[PDB]
Amino acid sequence: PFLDIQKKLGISLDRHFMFLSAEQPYKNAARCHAFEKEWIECAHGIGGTRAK
Amino acid sequence: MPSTFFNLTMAFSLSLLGTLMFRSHLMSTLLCLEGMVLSLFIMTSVTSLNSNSMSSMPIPITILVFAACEAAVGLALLVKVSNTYGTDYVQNLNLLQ
Amino acid sequence: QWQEDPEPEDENVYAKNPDFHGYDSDPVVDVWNMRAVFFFGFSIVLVFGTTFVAYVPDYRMQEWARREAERLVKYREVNGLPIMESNYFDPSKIQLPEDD
Amino acid sequence: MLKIILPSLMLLPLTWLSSPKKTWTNVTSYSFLISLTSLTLLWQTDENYKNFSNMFSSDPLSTPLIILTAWLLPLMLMASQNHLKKDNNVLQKLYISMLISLQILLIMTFSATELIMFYILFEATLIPTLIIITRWGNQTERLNAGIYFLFYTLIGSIPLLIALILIQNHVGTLNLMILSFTTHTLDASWSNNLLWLACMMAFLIKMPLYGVHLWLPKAHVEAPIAGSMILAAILLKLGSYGMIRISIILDPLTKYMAYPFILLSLWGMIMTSSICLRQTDLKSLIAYSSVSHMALVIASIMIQTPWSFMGATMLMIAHGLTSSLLFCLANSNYERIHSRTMIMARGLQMVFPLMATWWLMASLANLALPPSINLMGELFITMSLFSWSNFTIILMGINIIITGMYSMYMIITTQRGKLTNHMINLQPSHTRELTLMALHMIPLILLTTSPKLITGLTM
Amino acid sequence: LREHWVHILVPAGFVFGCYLDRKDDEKLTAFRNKSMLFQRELRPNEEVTWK
Amino acid sequence: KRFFESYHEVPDGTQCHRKTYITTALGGICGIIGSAYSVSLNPADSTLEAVARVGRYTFTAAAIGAMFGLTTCVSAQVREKPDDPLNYFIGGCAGGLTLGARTHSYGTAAMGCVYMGTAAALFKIGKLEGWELFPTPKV
Amino acid sequence: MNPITLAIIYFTIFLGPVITMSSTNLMLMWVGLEFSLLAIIPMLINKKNPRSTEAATKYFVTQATASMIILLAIVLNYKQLGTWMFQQQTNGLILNMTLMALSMKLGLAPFHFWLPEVTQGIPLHMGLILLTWQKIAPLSILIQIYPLLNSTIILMLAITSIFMGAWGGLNQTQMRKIMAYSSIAHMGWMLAILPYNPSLTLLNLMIYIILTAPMFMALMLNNSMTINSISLLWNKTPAMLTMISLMLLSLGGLPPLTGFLPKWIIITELMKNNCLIMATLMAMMALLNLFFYTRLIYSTSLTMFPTNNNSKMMTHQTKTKPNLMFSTLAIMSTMTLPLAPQLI
Amino acid sequence: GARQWQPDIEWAEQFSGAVMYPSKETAHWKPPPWNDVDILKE
Amino acid sequence: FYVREPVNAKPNWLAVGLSVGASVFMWIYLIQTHNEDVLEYKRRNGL
Amino acid sequence: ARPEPNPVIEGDLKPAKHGTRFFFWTV
Amino acid sequence: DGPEKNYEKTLAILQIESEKAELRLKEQEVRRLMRARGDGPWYQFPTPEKEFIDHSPKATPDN
Amino acid sequence: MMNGRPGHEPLKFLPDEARSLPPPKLNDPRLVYMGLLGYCTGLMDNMLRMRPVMRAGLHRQLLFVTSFVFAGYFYLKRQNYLYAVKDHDMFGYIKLHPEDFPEKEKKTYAEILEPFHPVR
Ligand SMILES: CCCCCCCCCCCCCCCCCC(=O)OC[C@H](COP(=O)(O)OCCN)OC(=O)CCCCCCCCCCCCCCCCC
Repeated sequence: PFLDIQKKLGISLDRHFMFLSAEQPYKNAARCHAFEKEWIECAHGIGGTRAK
Repeated sequence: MPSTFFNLTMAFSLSLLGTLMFRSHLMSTLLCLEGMVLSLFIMTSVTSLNSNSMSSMPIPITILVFAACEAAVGLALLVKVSNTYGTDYVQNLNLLQ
Repeated sequence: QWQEDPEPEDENVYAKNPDFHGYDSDPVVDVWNMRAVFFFGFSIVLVFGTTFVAYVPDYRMQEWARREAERLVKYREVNGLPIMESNYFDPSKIQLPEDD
Repeated sequence: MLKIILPSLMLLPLTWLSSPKKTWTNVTSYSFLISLTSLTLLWQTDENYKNFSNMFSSDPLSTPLIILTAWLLPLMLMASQNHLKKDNNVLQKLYISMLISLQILLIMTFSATELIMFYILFEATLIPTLIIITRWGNQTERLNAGIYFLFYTLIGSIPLLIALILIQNHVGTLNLMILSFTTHTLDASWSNNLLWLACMMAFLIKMPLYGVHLWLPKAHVEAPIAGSMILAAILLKLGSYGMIRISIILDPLTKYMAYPFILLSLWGMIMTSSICLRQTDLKSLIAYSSVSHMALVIASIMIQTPWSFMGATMLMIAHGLTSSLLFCLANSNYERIHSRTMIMARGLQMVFPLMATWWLMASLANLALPPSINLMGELFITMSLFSWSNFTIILMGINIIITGMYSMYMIITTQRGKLTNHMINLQPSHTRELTLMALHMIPLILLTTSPKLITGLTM
Repeated sequence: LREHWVHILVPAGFVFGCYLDRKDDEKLTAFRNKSMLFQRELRPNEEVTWK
Repeated sequence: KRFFESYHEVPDGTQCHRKTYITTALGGICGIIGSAYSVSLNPADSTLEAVARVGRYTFTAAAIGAMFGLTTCVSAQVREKPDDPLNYFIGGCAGGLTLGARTHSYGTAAMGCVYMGTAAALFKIGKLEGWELFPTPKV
Repeated sequence: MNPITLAIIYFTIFLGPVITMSSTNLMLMWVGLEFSLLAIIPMLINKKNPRSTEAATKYFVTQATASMIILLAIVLNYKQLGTWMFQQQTNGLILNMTLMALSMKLGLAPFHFWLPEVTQGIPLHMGLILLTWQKIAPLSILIQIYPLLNSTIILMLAITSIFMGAWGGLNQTQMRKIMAYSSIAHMGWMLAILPYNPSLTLLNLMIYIILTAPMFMALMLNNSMTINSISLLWNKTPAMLTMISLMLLSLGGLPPLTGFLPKWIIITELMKNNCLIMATLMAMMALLNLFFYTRLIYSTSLTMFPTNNNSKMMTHQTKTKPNLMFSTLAIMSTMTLPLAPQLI
Repeated sequence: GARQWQPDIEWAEQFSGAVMYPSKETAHWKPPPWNDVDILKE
Repeated sequence: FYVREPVNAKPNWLAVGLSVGASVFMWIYLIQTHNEDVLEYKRRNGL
Repeated sequence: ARPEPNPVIEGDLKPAKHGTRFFFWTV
Repeated sequence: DGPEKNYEKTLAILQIESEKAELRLKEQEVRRLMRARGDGPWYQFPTPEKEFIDHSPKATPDN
Repeated sequence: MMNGRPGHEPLKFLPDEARSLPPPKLNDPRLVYMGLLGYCTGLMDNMLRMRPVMRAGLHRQLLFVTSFVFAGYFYLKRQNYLYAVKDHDMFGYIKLHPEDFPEKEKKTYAEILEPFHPVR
């Protein structure tokens, strides 16, 4: 984000749980785990202006 | 849910109109302020629950923990005011004009 | 009433220092503040400057053009060419909009 | 052109580091020589303008001024050695430095290739000037005068800032050289008709036009002599220099977008000239004389005929020198008299024989006596104005008759008539006062011998 | 250089100034002699037309 | 909203009725908003007093709206020149005058006329030159 | 303050903005905002004067409701996209809420009423923190979401702020409130260019911080909350009169000083993006800000106001010095303009 | 013999008062206590 | 002298040595960086 | 099928052309 | 030194200023294109980490 | 803007790629300015603290002139890189998307006919 002290430090205290397809406890996939994946592996390397 | 999610949202707006239209006592406001936190807590919990998104349940509570202290600060200011004026009316808070 | 100073009079610097030159109250600074101002002012700016400015050569080419005219007028007249032809950029070079 | 500038900057270290007693002579003596280095720019043995380097250039229009800007710093520092000799030794070194920065900034502004370099330096000159006027201003009203001088220039300035950033996007560089050799032809839209006004208005404000000139009478009235010299000699001409270099672009619109100003200026020339006729404050009369003789200039930088332009260049340099001379002698009367009133102090020639000769020559420069660059200038603007419309002679003809009347009235009611009975006795003239004058007129005599140097870009 | 260190301030500026103005030339030296009006061919034992 | 926009669609000077109606509404809308801020802050003494102020501001604003619309449309009609900042200026000129009257001040009418008219004229130019306000980032 | 408490609070007031900036999960951005709210309130009432309790109780209610509105935006997003963070798809109303809310915490435009009043009842010191280390947090959240916010609203809040700030300042004579008003104005420019070139927002902020931090440590060196009080600066400490003069004219946009660059490049970027309507009006009333800046200049420097006899007593005693930061932040601020290209 | 006019007490007076350009009612406003502490109590 | 002595009469000799010594560490790192830099630049590019 | 990644500008850095192209800062 | 030096110096000054001008304008066009196109390294706005998805055997069929 | 670029170093000051660029000459006018900017800070400090302006803190004066300058070389070193990235990025695009930035032919004035408005 504004100051990426997280990527730099390599820590991931805030990224592991931002989307519904993130690791859910006891591997209980949420609804849509299928889609969101398909909608974020698509928009990866393609910026937003072209993820839209 | 889509239907209900509306009621909760308007509850938050009715609580919004409340905190943005004071009347005498402040403790009323702070109380109203809390009505929003309940509505936010209920809505966050509801969608997390019907999205089966268990990774996010931490939030519904973090919201309450921060909101409680927030309110603690709010009430200490309130007690401070009815110690300096003793009537807690938003009415006398005008020295700064 | 509030406290403030009584109007300060302006001294007749010409009462002491009867040779006052107008630059400073104590006499030696005055003398050395005109001996250097008339000098650097008049003696080596109005004189050396005007000397140099007078000797700038053919300023903005107007000493060159009164000869180039003379050889052009010499050349154009003797060879019978018009002294100042009426189009400068040759008509052949121009590619006038053809239709209009 | 960093000798006319770097050695200048170094003046600041000298005003500060030098002894309190010797601070004045080190600064004045050195800038006299700084003017001598400035004279080197006059060596143009060819038409090509002299592009010293990317940011710094000097063409015929700037060169005649850079030398004047360098020349007046010595004089300004010599005219303010009296007042400002009652200060604490750190107020002086501030005033001396303020005067030094004005020509450093003004030398660069007149010698700047990028138009926005002009803007940044252009509007910076207000900081040094406002301090000179407000901090050392004698009258109660200088706080007001300072406000007028800052706002009229500032409100004009931000439109120019938007306009110049606008042309950079439209053309792609604000470099005066390129902008000239590139095709920037406005298209007579309603918008362009605004662009033109945006660019010219900021320049038209500090060049007092009839509509916005109230700032100059108020500013010079309470301004100290050095500030009044700077405003009349170099500061107002910043507006003219800007109009010459900015109208290279906006070429088509001024053909028809100028009428408003031209008429404002020529009628303005008459009324400003006339109110000089009955104004009790001498500094007031010289200031309106400055407005009228500068109203002629905005009416030649807009007709845009070769002769106008160099009529303008001739008059601007000439009137600059003459006005200061008038403002400088006005101060000498003010310091002994202690009042700006013209009616008091009558008969001075009887008691100050020479200053009166300087007064007479300054007035003859003020009105158009013929073997003077001042007349050549007006004669030329007059000619072109006549070409624009033969009727113009009527209005530029009422101004000449009025200009003769107020110029001589300043001599007749200040330097002739019976002596004032017993004002505080008027101490004799210092040699500084007289030189400060001689330094103004000896150059006016020398320039009149060879007018070619101050003729402008056009010729 | 004593008590005269305030007289050699301005003069020194000049020298530094001249040092830069002759250095600016060194930078803007393309078209050294490649200009059309003045493109003479190098005279024998002369390094460059204008320095 | 398709409404207000209509003002622009039909050529100026034509269908003044619509123009005046639209202009009157905008002024009135501004009146309400303006009165609202004027009542929320600097409150009144009695509800009625404030209802009055709302009315006063609303009408005054509606008036400036009308005369602007009417004058500009008619000026164009009578003058027959549809595209001319001057039409609008006359209109803005008038609008200011109404404001001046409602405020019972000749002086206000002065500043009002000049400032208001100039602004309106600029609107015309803006539309004529396709000036863009609040533009999307296109860098 | 038991020095331990001082540490906990100060850490929170500092962990508050830092969590906001570092995190991407909006939630964690919200609690960063929440901490800042909790940490600032204790310091605000340190004197515990009757004015102070009023200040904090206002600051807190204004801050709290805005915090709740920001949370609602995050809660709504969570249902329009499972993500806990704004995305291209975000409903426009969702983002506008965040703008209004965040424009309340930052106090821009029609929500500019709380700031002038809290700046008036808090000490000069806590005034600085309330003005400059509490603007970093919300702005971070906006700068991150810039691609998605509305160009129209921002501009309206931008222009409004500029006007409100300027107009408000003209009348004010209390310094704390003159600064509060200036901050509203500068904050306006900052939010004007956010939709177009966020990187310039971060310049128009730093420069504001490098300008305001010296200006306030100047106001408190003599702890003068009145212009009349700052006007006798010439007797209490004469040297700061020179730089106080330039810093205030620098705060306004006058060209030689560093303060021009933020306005100049913001105008260049807006014209590059074609807002030559908006940019022009902003620059014009920006000129109103300098009028009240120069009116203060007049009182403090260009003219010497009369002083009381006891001022001679305060001169005698050695004046506790101004920290070094004043100098380093006065010069880097009054004159860096010659180095603009590298700043941007 | 000259005293650039330094401001007198009266020029200074205007800058006092809680608002520079006082309004008819805002004129009643009184400068806030220098100590930042008020007298009210009961 | 002074009834109330200055706190600064005899120099804080630490403040000299961390002020002087710090600056001489700055240069020796700065000048080092430049020549080192120049080299990296030369080898990384043609010369 | 997924969309392609934005292309990659390639090469090595060379001192910027003509320097910071700011306002008359010949840099 | 001569007429040669200023003529050749002025042409060098113009080439630098002409080339700077062409580039400044091209920047504005490139920057217009990448913002809307989003097909260039500038204006590449972020979308969530693919690295944080979980394509691991879930606890239910059909993920 | 330039953030989001491929390879972006998430928190680094000046990526090693900036090694390829020439180092800033220590006497670069700018670094020399920073020096003077610094000396002045020092002098100013002395003044605000009421010390002999130039003859005091001759150790500090050095810290200042040498802190500012140190900062410069390493800042300019970066800002220089940032600008250099901008070209790499800009020039590349002009090519990768050539059609959008097409070379244009400018007709010799002989051909073009700009209208002539007479001044008269
Ligand atoms: C781009 C140009 C921008 C403008 C430059 C010129 C204006 C500089 C800013 C001036 C602003 C303040 C104006 C009013 C100042 C009043 C000062 C005063 O009242 O005197 C007291 C003051 C402190 O006194 P003290 O030094 O303690 O000892 C004397 C005790 N009576 O005495 C002092 O403060 C002494 C130190 C004053 C500061 C010295 C500054 C000298 C002038 C700097 C010019 C810089 C020019 C740069 C040109 C760049 C060109 C590219």
